Amino acid sequence: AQIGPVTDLHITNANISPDGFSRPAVLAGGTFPGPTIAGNTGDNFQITVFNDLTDPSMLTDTSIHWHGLFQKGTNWADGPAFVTQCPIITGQSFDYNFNVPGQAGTFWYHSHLSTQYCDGLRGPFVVYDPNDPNASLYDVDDDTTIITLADWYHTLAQQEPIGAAITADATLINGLGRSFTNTTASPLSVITVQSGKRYRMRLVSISCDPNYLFSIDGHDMTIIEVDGVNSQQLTVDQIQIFAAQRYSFVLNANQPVGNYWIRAQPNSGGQGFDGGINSAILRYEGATVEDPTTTAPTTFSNPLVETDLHPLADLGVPGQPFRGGADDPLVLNLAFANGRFSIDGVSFVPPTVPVLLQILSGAQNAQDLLPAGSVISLPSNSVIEVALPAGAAGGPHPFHLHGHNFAVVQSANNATPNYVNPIWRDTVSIGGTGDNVTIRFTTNNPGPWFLHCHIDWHLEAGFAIVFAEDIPDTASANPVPQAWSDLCPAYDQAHNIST
Ligand SMILES: *[C@@H]1O[C@H](CO)[C@@H](O[C@@H]2O[C@H](CO)[C@@H](O)[C@H](O)[C@H]2NC(C)=O)[C@H](O)[C@H]1NC(C)=O
Ligand SMILES: *[C@@H]1O[C@H](CO)[C@@H](O[C@@H]2O[C@H](CO)[C@@H](O)[C@H](O)[C@H]2NC(C)=O)[C@H](O)[C@H]1NC(C)=O
Ligand SMILES: [Cu+2]
Ligand SMILES: [Cu+2]
Ligand SMILES: [Cu+2]
Ligand SMILES: [Cu+2]
Ligand code: NA
Repeated sequence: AQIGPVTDLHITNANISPDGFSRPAVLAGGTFPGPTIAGNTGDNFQITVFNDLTDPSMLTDTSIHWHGLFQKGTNWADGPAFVTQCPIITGQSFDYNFNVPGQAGTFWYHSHLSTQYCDGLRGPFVVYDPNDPNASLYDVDDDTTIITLADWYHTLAQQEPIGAAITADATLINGLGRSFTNTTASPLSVITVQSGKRYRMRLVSISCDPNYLFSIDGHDMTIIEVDGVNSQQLTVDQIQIFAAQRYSFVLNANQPVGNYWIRAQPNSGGQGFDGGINSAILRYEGATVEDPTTTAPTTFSNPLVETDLHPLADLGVPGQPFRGGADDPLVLNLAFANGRFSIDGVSFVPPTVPVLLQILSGAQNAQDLLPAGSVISLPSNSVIEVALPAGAAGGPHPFHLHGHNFAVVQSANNATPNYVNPIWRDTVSIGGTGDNVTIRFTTNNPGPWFLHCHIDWHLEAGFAIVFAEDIPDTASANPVPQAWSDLCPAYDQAHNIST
């Protein structure tokens, strides 16, 4: 069952064995992935998060981010530790009370403390549209049509060296999959369809790092949503999905009744499908209960290319149709050396006082804010352009902006910008050497918004900056509840921190 929009959510430690290997984890709702949190567009969500964690090897504090939800007027509820709140301590709870006006689509939630979401605190978050403009394109859209793709590690996150190339031990599809080494024939996930029906498959990357080449043998996929943004229909036979991205696609159950492999090949870790790694099963009702015998093609003839995507609505692009054609045009210098990432020469290390609390306490320019050099102010009601030229080691880096979606004016592997009709999204691969992926948005959401690579190991190694959007209006726009004001005193007392 789905939970929400008003629900408790307990965060616990437990042993799990999603690939046959037992390890302890950090779980929401007792499962991996966590339960789907759902509601309708414009609903009030009140997710009261109970921190019941006791195992220090995965951290006993926590904080949860609602990925892709704008949090307008509720910056305090966004979740990134030391940007919008101090962590919740064990034995305490916290009500994330916010609204989702003007958004409908496929989202997710995850820990936003250190690399803790890798240890298991990740699940889907779906905002349905009762008047969806795509409703007539499918018959079925429910918890059974969500497909999660996850990397899974046998080593605990807090034992992963910072700045290292860290590699997973299994790909999990809907929570199940097989280990790359010492492979055992542990259970594979089954997605069941009825011959003749059309399904809205909601594909969610809950990855901490790899991108996946996702396909379904015998089937093609008609994209209708990208990171929450409705798209024109685009039919493909393969989707390369980067960490934290989401797609909805229509699956037409139009092939013979039978069993078909679902494939998710990561860019690192185990390559191929030997022993049923990187796999799940699409089963038609009435098929024999047995593994598929289907083949992938040698090459995919209609892969997703990001410039082929276009919004369903006439979203356009803000600003003027040339590089630098914005009120505030920025170019970030994105680098890596010696185990640490940097943006504009500064490696991100979380501050002691969350950025939002520094601003509410009266710090009002970005040079007054900590960490020094890690906060860039944005002016209000302005067109922002951010160029993100690639080249830093460990790519391709999927960059994500909190509080906003953005027009993808230039995509990976294509030097031509699009000032007319590019897709809007919230997490974008910045590509490869020489690329110049560029995003645009308008500043209508006061508060401090994190910008970072969504490979969680990279964020931990410093690949982040904070956009302090409309500092002067942050306090009036974002009134804070007493429980939020209580978080830093409680956290600092528990950890013997003076501030
Ligand atoms: C990416 O595009 C940005 C513009 O969006 C380029 O920025 C210019 O950089 C040159 C020096 O490299 C400066 O003289 C200009 O002031 C910048 N802004 C402009 C022209 O509008 C950046 O060079 C591009 N990077 C790559 C690798 O192609
Ligand atoms: C590279 O990106 C550009 C810009 O998004 C793509 O160019 C568009 O191509 C479409 C489809 O043919 C045309 O309708 C548009 O007029 C083009 N726009 C511009 C500004 O040129 C281009 O197709 C992409 N390249 C590849 C190989 O997909
Ligand atoms: Cu996220
Ligand atoms: Cu986010
Ligand atoms: Cu990265
Ligand atoms: Cu984030
Ligand atoms: Na425009």
